[PDB]
Amino acid sequence: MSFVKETVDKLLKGYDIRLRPDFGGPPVCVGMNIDIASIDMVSEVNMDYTLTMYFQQYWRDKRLAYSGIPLNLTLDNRVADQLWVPDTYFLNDKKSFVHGVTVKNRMIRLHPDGTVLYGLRITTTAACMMDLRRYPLDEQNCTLEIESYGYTTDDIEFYWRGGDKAVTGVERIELP
Amino acid sequence: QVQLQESGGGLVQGSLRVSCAASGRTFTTYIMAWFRQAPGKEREFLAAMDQGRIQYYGDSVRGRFTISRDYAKNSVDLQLDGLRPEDTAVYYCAAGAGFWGLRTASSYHYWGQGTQVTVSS
Amino acid sequence: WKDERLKFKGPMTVLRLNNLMASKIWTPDTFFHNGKKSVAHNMTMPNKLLRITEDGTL
Ligand SMILES: *[C@@H]1O[C@H](CO)[C@@H](O[C@@H]2O[C@H](CO)[C@@H](O[C@@H]3O[C@H](CO)[C@@H](O)[C@H](O)[C@@H]3O)[C@H](O)[C@H]2NC(C)=O)[C@H](O)[C@H]1NC(C)=O
Repeated sequence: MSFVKETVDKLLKGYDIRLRPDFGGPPVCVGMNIDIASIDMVSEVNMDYTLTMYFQQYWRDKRLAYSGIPLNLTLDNRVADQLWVPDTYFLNDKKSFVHGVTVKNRMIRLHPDGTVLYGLRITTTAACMMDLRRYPLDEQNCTLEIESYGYTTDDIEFYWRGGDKAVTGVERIELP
Repeated sequence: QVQLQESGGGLVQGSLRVSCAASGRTFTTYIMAWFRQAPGKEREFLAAMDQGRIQYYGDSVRGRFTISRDYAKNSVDLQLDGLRPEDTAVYYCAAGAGFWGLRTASSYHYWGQGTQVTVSS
Repeated sequence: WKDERLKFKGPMTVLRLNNLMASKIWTPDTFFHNGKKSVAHNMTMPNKLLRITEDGTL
């Protein structure tokens, strides 16, 4: 356990949160996964739907790579404040928050190759403009848009981790 | 009518997989479980999965049998590894919201025909 | 739970930690899977208590 402590101290020491991985190099590819816990308030009045998710982001950071410890280092969530994380934001959200009981539902997991997993439990209301002319014989398209606030494709690239299997739990969803 | 058809082998020297397809109603919100009945008329809880993909197991078969669900296909599968002769029994597929239960047969309102499994040494 | 790093010896048998020091150590990151919105009460003072036994039991 001690050797892990000096390893983590080595990784965090001399770490600049202001600079992205491969700052001067090619863009960092950020894979994304979602697990849909629930979709609750599909409101026609407010033109929005409420959605709870486990939102995971994967990206390789060579600065955080370590050796000699053959296990995935799941660290306390507060270390997320010390590491660089992507500029991700939901474009069409109206009200979102991280669940914060008993603690902030965050997860930071480092891997020996330098991969960083950053997981968040997010409940967000998202705008869904509905064309209810055919109501109640109507079909709606409700979308969640994910975008980088302050980075372009030459700096950061998004992709769905696992292809079409990136988003899970939709099969288990049922609405009244 | 709501039916729970069960499929799988019955004879092994060993690994096995017992599948259960549900028809007549969508069991997305219901707890799908497997029960065992050896000769002598006692029904034993084996495994169960709820809408949250949370797996409950009996102590006798903990770490051996694995329960999974296909919510799109509305089916529940039970993978049996490490079979022994005393596991010879009839396996029932059950569904229903667990009221006063989740380990009691009375809480399940739907049951399958059953599948006989035998093990020989 | 148990944390051998917080073992101690002294006249007492139990040590009550204030919230500032309670936030300075490791605690389980327990969360409710089916929770929609939860509140940890903070009225008058954070409604939380941490005790450490001499054996290291938290
Ligand atoms: C540390 O983290 C790595 C990465 O998450 C863990 O490796 C992963 O282990 C799982 C379970 O074996 C792999 O999934 C399975 O892979 C096999 C490949 O044949 C596939 O047949 C299964 O259906 C399933 O997908 C996963 O691919 C693998 N990820 C890797 C290797 O990048 C690892 O177990 C963790 N723990 C330790 C102690 O290393």
